[PDB]
Amino acid sequence: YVQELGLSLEESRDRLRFLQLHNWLDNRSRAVFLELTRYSPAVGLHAAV
Amino acid sequence: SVLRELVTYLLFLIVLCILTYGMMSSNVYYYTRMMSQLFLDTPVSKTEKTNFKTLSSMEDFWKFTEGSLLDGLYWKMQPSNQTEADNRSFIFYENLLLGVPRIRQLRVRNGSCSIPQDLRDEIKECYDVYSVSSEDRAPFGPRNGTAWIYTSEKDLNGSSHWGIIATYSGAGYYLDLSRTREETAAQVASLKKNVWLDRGTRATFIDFSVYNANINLFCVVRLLVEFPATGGVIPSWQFQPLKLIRYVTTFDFFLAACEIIFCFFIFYYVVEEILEIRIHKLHYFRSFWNCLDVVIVVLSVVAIGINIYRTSNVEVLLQFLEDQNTFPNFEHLAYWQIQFNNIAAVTVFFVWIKLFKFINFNRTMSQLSTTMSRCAKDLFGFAIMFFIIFLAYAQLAYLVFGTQVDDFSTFQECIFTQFRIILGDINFAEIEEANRVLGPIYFTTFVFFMFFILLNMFLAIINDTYSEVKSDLAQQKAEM
Amino acid sequence: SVLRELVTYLLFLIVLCILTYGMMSSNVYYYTRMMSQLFLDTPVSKTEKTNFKTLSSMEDFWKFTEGSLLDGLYWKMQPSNQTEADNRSFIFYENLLLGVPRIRQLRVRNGSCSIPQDLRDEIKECYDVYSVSSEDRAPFGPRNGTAWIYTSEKDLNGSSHWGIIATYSGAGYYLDLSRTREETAAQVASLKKNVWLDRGTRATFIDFSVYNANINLFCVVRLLVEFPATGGVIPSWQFQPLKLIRYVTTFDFFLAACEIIFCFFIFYYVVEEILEIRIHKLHYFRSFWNCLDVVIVVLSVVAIGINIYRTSNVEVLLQFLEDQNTFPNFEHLAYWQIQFNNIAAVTVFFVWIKLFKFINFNRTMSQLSTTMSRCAKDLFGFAIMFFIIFLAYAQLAYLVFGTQVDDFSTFQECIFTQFRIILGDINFAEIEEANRVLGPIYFTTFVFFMFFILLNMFLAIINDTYSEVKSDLAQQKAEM
Amino acid sequence: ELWPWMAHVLLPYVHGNQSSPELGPPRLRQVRLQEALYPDPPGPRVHTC
Ligand SMILES: *[C@@H]1O[C@H](CO)[C@@H](O)[C@H](O)[C@H]1NC(C)=O
Ligand SMILES: *[C@@H]1O[C@H](CO)[C@@H](O)[C@H](O)[C@H]1NC(C)=O
Ligand SMILES: *[C@@H]1O[C@H](CO)[C@@H](O)[C@H](O)[C@H]1NC(C)=O
Ligand SMILES: *[C@@H]1O[C@H](CO)[C@@H](O)[C@H](O)[C@H]1NC(C)=O
Ligand SMILES: *[C@@H]1O[C@H](CO)[C@@H](O)[C@H](O)[C@H]1NC(C)=O
Ligand SMILES: *[C@@H]1O[C@H](CO)[C@@H](O)[C@H](O)[C@H]1NC(C)=O
Ligand SMILES: [Ca+2]
Repeated sequence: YVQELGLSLEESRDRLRFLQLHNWLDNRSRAVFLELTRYSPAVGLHAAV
Repeated sequence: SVLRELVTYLLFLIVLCILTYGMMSSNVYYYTRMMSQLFLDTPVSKTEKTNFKTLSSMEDFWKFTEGSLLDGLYWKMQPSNQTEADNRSFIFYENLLLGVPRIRQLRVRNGSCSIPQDLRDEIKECYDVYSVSSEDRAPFGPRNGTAWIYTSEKDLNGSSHWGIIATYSGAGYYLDLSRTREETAAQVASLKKNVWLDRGTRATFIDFSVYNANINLFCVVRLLVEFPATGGVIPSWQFQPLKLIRYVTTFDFFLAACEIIFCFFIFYYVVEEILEIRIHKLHYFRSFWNCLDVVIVVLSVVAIGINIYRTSNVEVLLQFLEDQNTFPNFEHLAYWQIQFNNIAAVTVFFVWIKLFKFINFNRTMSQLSTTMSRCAKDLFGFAIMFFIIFLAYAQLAYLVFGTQVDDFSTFQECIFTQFRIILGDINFAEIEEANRVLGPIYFTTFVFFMFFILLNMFLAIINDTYSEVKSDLAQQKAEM
Repeated sequence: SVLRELVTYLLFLIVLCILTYGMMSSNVYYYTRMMSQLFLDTPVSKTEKTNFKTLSSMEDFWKFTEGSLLDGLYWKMQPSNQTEADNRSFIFYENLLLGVPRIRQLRVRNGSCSIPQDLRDEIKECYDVYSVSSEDRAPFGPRNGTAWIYTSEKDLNGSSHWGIIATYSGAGYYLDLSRTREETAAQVASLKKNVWLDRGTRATFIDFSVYNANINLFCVVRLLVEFPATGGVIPSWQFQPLKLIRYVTTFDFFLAACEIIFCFFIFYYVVEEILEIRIHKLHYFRSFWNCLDVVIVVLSVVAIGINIYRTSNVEVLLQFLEDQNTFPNFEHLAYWQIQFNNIAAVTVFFVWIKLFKFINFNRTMSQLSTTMSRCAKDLFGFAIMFFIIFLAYAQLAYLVFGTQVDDFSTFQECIFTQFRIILGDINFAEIEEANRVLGPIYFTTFVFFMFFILLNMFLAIINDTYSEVKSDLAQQKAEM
Repeated sequence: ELWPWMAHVLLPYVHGNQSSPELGPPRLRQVRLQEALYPDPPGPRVHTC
């Protein structure tokens, strides 16, 4: 079950407040799997986090 | 004639031991220890728990600068006199602060790298890694004084540093602080208000020095903070206790006389070596006791040359003593002192190895030397293979675990780690949490192969030749 | 036959072992540990976490005198906590004081060192490191009593101490404290007001003693704080328990009989040695057991002489137990107790080693002893070379890492650090950062050469000797 | 405790102010397993799953 963290730091806070407002992480889940990517142009390297 | 050379070698040993006795003075480790504890261990703030050794962000650097740094630099004025104007600071009521500390930075240029055209919309700014060809040489921000204007290396009288990530030049954007805390703090606050450390800064240096008139021994302190292109902060430091006013006491005159005697000894040794080589034994190199002689002579000549070079070039102290409200540039002296210390250390190490030529007096000591000389060739032959396998393991570890373990981040670090594994000085943790497969396999195979096979092979090689030599000598003695 | 000498040696060993077990006693370690926890671990004040072990400034030392010292010296047995109807395990240190503690300081004089004339316009005071020739012997401050007037060593009954940095004499400016807390605190506050620890002070001693009133053993406490000429504070401590009350029950009267038996045994051994040295093989020192009984005899004579001296000086302690108006000088008793303990330990070790002479009966033990004795000249000869290389490496390490590691601060420290490196107890985190080059080279070359070559050679010598001895002993049998 | 961490250090990191080239917004995909997890009964603190 995927959930996007908005686009800017104005709606992401509301998205969170929704996520812990309607018990998205109830006592049934197993993992949260927070994942994102990063880019460094100075060395030209990507990084999967 | 096994006696003319023995006596003049014991005299050389005595002179060398006297030379290093005064070179490595006592109550000097405590001085550097106190300075290091004062500067690298005091927390940046009362409510903070980080110090200079564990800086983690550019915001922590600003907390350290206007903070634990000014506390250790500008100590109290111990008010018991008139205190006419801006009294000087004694760091431990004994350590005088010479001149005034200097801060400087090295940064790069905005148009340095070349981001790809595919995503040239969401990426607007980029700064390449530090290099001379990619350095900023233009005024930035409030182009008012010397902290916002580039000033070439020749104008700072500086030189390279060879830090951790790269080799930084001697130029950059610098600023000389004030002699009192209430003004240095104001200058640092003014620097911080309008941003001085942007995202394009690559390095920052802070330099000063102290005297400690009790025991005549200067001390130069340098602190470097490196900002890599990938983010983060890397701190480094050095505290060099150098001496510049040698001839004050009789013991220094004794040391000078000993140095003169050492120079005469080196001259005699080189003259006798060249006299031997000029007419006798034009090949001369198949003994292993003549390469050592030329190595010792070359190292001693280099040490004497370095000492003369760094003793004649002490005009910086004379310049500083004229105007004492200026930054004293004492970095070249510390660098040359370090080089001279290294050369002296290796020379002293090699002389004691040369000592081996004379311990052959009794029969029970002849067989050991004979065994060593007979087994050296085979030991080298097997050491070639040992080193080849060791380097293969090191390169495999570097390529596999070299990006996550922090113990294999460099080929040299891999070599040191593999030597430490033999000591049983390994934790077995970061290897296995780095990779559950090929992690323990590498460790197990390395330990098994290396220890068992190669250590036992070395033992067999030495034991067989020792037994052979002993049996040969016993048979020869019993048959004669 | 040798059976009679075997019986005599076993009787002597039994007497020595029972005497040592009797004098070792018990729960002395717990008393010493409680003393250390009480006087060293408690913070100087509730608002600070700096205990006596971590002193770092003169003001901290001043805070300790009114803080942890007094709060723990005057009836700190307060059972205000949750004691179970009696004093708990921790609280057993009622510790009645034996009179008054004494404080003393050693300082130098202004002008002990000559500052260079170039800096002479900037610096006025020069205090040298501590030395007997540079000590100050003049009154200072409110010159009214004994705290501001120099007193010679003879008038104070002092002695050298051999501190961490230097060896301090027995003179100095001293003050005898009082019995009650509220007046000792006032005296110390008066000392602090009129500054007593100036820039010229180099050492401070605090001395006292206790009895504990319930386990029957005195305790002598000495605390040293020494300020190096480079600024800072170095603390050290010495707790010595004593038990000179040796006649209470029937148990300790048996030790008198044991001492008499030991004296008779020593006299018998002395007379046997002096009779056998003369008539039979004058200068018989060729063998090992012949040169081992002399050492035992000499050490036992020294031990019994020291014990007699202690017994004679016991009477100097008892005459003032109800008198608490004079400082009890118990330093000599503690020093001689330590000397006696060391001598007893060494002589017990040598007596235990002497047993090897008797277990040579059967073929296995005799063969092992013959093998051990045959590989003695070779092992010594190779140990000479091993230690030559060891000292060369140690000197190189001392020259390179002598100022910024603290494991190679002194030559003996370098030797012990190398010995621990052989055990794989190295840090290597500070070695690499102290010198990025010539640092790792030391470690790698030392580990490789040392382990491989030298350990293999040590093993090979013993292996060859054992093989030769077994072959010889097999050939000498079944051939006659 | 995940939510305070995400609100304090994650969201200012992903958005920032002229920092942290992201190259794709983050995601929070999670697995459900649609069963109520039984709390661990007290005991020797077993290290199983
Ligand atoms: C850096 O250069 C880029 C284009 O190369 C430009 O968009 C950006 O505004 C520049 N930044 C500064 C601080 O000059
Ligand atoms: C810039 O220089 C002017 C010179 O008149 C000075 O008044 C001002 O304080 C300076 N501003 C700084 C250093 O921020
Ligand atoms: C650099 O050397 C010159 C030449 O003597 C000197 O005048 C100057 O003060 C030194 N320092 C700087 C920062 O220019
Ligand atoms: C120390 O002695 C020098 C020698 O002349 C003198 O100038 C100085 O005032 C003295 N300082 C003190 C504190 O006595
Ligand atoms: C000095 O004199 C006596 C000690 O002999 C003492 O009672 C007195 O208070 C002292 N005077 C001052 C000013 O400390
Ligand atoms: C030193 O010993 C003598 C011996 O009679 C004694 O009178 C004197 O008081 C002692 N010194 C001190 C400071 O107690
Ligand atoms: Ca005997």
